[PDB]
Amino acid sequence: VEPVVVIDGKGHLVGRLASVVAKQLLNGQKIVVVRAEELNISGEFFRNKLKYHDFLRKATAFNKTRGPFHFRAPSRIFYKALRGMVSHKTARGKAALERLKVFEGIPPPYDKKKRVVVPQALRVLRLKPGRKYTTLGKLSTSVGWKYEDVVAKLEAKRKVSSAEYYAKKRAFTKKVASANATAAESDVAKQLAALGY
Amino acid sequence: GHLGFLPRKRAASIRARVKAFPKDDRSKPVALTSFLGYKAGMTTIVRDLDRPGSKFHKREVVEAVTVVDTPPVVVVGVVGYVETPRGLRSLTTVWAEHLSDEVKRRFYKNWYKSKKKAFTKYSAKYAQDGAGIERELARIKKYASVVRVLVHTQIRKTPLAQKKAHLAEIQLNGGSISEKVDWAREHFEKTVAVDSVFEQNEMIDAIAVTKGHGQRGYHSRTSINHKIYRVGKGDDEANGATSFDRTKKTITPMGGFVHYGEIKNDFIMVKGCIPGNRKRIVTLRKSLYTNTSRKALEEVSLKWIDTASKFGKGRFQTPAEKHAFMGTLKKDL
RNA sequence: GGCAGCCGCGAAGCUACCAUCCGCUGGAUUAUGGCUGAACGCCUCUAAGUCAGAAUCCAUGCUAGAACGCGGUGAUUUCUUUGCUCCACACAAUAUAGAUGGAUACGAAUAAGGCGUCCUUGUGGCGUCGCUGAACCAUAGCAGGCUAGCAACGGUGCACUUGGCGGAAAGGCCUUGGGUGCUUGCUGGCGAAUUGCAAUGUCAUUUUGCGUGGGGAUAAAUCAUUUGUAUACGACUUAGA
RNA sequence: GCAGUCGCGACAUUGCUAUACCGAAGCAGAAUUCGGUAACCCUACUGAU
RNA sequence: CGUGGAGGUCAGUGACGAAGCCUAGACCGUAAGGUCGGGUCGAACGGCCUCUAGUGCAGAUCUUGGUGGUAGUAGCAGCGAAACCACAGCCAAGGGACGGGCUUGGCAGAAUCAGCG
RNA sequence: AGAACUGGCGAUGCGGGAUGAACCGAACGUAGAGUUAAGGUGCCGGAAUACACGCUCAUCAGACCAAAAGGUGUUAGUUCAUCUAGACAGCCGGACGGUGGCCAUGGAAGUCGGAAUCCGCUAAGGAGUGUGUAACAACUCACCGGCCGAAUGAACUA
RNA sequence: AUGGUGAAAACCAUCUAGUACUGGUUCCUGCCGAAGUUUCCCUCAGGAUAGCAG
RNA sequence: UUCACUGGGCCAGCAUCAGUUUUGGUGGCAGGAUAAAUCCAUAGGAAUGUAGCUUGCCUCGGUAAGUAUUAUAGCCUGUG
Repeated sequence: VEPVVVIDGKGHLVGRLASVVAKQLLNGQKIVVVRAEELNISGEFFRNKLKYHDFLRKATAFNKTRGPFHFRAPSRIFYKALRGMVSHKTARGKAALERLKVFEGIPPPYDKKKRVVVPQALRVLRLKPGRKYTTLGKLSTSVGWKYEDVVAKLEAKRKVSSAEYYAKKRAFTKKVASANATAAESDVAKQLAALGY
Repeated sequence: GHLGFLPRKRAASIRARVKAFPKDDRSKPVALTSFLGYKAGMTTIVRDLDRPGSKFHKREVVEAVTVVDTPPVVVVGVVGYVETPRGLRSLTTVWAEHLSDEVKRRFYKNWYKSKKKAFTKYSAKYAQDGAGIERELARIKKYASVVRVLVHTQIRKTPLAQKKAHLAEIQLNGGSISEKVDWAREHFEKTVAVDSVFEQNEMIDAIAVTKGHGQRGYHSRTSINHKIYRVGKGDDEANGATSFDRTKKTITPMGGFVHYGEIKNDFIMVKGCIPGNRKRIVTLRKSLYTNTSRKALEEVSLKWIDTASKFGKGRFQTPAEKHAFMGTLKKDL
């Protein structure tokens, strides 16, 4: 439906988002995930930390260096989670993995384009009210994400003048709506109303 | 050995590079974060011990110190580093345009055959009304608030056979990065002396590359908590003098340093044996953390500096001593 | 002692509890002690929140630095027979993890939110919206032709032209003034056929080379010797128009 | 272990046969104790092209 | 289905080329195999109805002969082996008994010299 | 460990079970269309992130036998009771005289102990459930009296 | 075992291709196709015998 | 011997056909307690008590508790 789909990770569920993005990749739809650091995972923060540490200590007994690498960035964590749902080591899987891009926050030029969300992967819609949840950004900064401060700083910087862009767009839309309203009641408008436009 | 110092692979380069810089405050004035020098041997020092509550309080002590030749360091450019979610990135670099034959030789591996065309067209942007440098400076002002200045040493002044200068980045601790870049503008093409930054008794750390022992050794190493004893300058008469001995002699020992030239220029004397052998380039960082220990806060009053010959076993301290003791010789008469 | 050693000293290597200098500070914490607190109309360190803190964890620092991660900068061959670099023009190859209009831009919450209006300018009053994007521009002309008028002087493509914004992967946008096509906003004058009842019936981009024209630069690296701050061969590190 | 007291009979029941940090113990101080945080070969190895 | 020889036949094929061989060429058949397209070859060979067998190979630590890595290595700038070899060298887990090529994961960076740990 | 009968293996392909000869279905010519067994319908993985009724935060749950029992975890049932003559709880008041019963005795008066657990009044008070003082003193729970409001407490099953 | 050889651990030609328990057992296609045990000779040795399959 | 037509080769479409098979639209039938519902009518019953009446009562005549089986709402049962 769209050559590239920008998915906002804020308020989403890691597992559902990874599953849907992997399915779209296998179906041939290019997807770019933004605001990864704002992603959320069900369960308590302590439980998430324990389940991260038990896997980190599981790296490899034979050779720690040759074992897995513990990527601390939330974007890399999401990428690993998605890869866990994809048939890696195959040509099709490798080709599909090239259609996915994950960046913290909203780096340009994606910041200037519309970003969609997946309703079936929202925490607000999937988690019962009052239940504890874990923040991917907090999990990453607890395990060694040393870029949390800069991410928040530049996201706030963007929202500064994003508010101004929205104000200008709102003023333009209000002017256009007023112009259309004063143009209403005409013969063409009444005829279009009969046909449903 | 300790696993922290492994693996035992050879150092990437002989010129060790500083991996961390002191924390900066947005209110203090401009000040350099580090300096560079070349280890011109070592010597022995004797000084009083005014440390209170010590077993040898008010007594005299003897120790070994390392002398590092630190000639004036000339700036050649300034670089801005932007923070991102992927680390620091060099946004812009602007040079003084007055690049010396030493830096040209450093850039050219076989200078003796190179046409020496480096930095010819770029010189046009500076040798006219320009305003491109001003635009770049305004870009830096608006953008990242962390700035580093590129400098190089006057290797020609140093008595070394290398003849090739080395580039080094030094951070500035001045707040209001607009002021930092303004200071860089006025100090472009300028040379800074040793006494500008450091002061006597200051606590610092040093980084160098250890001597190879056959692989054995030949790795970058950092020694922290070293106290500066003296900052001698070529124009300062009797750099090796003290309050007590006040002998009008230079730190250069009889016959000079072994495997090194007779230093007669700017130098620094610090506590301990900084890693690296003779003629090895080292860097000195200014105490990334402001330690308030009595060891750092205490001052030292030099009593006398050893100047006897190092090759063999020193017979006397100064040339005047040997001939005075001898009286007359067939070599003379 | 001109042949092979001893005596005493003896640098420089070899090289040391036989010596010499040095050996980090900030958070999240569990245990634990308390705060507010119903469940259980009283209590309670805990269930919602919350204070401090462990040889615990992460950070600062230190060492290496993905040769398959990245940014900026100097030089970028006047002869690799005008050679080389950037653009416009014309032909091929090269293929495409796969357009067949538009990736259409506030932020926060979801036991809440927007849009319009007003003054009391706020956690303020009034109306209304959603209940999916089944959404908004644009969608008529040979895959979009050759031409005449009407009403507006707006819309849109062209190279331009004045300025600012955007450093996170800025490499894109808004506009200020004119010219030049179309303008299906409205009404007309002609070609369409034969591909025969259809064969994606072909119009997109990634790069390269042979050629023309218009701008620009016109230098380096390795080996040899030398050198040492290195040694196990390689490597590494210096110098001589 | 056997036996007994309490249609199968659950606990009681009698006969013989390292350092560091926490709460406490009658912790005056020091010291001590108890319970918790728990201390001619593959893969090679390493230097290096 | 295929081969050596033999009995009768095709009044068989064949120096204008028969066997054998090669043939990243085309056919026939489920198959042993048969046929044809193209290159060397040079004097013999096939179908049909029957008899006969020293009649069909993938191994037997098989026999005869030859050729590979080891190896341009040990060894005595040059000459120059032998032993060995179903096939190669990253690991965790389960296989309810054996995991080295089974399964699920992490990952693997060409090639290449040295000190033995 | 021993008698004995039936089904797989043996001599056995195929679907699912991460994988396992003994687990469930199914037993076999070369092909096309359609419908299924067992097992599945979030991705690897072909199929609903189907609908409906409830339970669980597990601090390595759950997708796989020693443990009877405990948890001021949670959520439903059975038996007793008290209830607008006042359900539990909350706040205030009485909570007695004989008596300081007898004894071990410098003191055990209700609380270091033994035998008893005596009688009178009531609305109810144990020779006292504890705190505590050298004993007395003072508070007191359980028993009752005044304000608030209605279902509550106990014993079991699951 | 027979016949010869040399000598300070034997060898040479025949019976001898001499006495079981390892190893090996070669082209294709179609149909049928089990068994792993009953019986006493008791069995330890070995066949006989019965069933299945023609 | 000039070219054309036809049979002959590689891939499909159109219309209707025979076999297997998947998924929609619509009509007519017999059975239920001759479906039960729903609806219409009649006599009663009740409150989670509608109209109206009474006693406190703040918000001007405003609300709680009584009464009141249908009045300025409706519900249930039995019956046709």
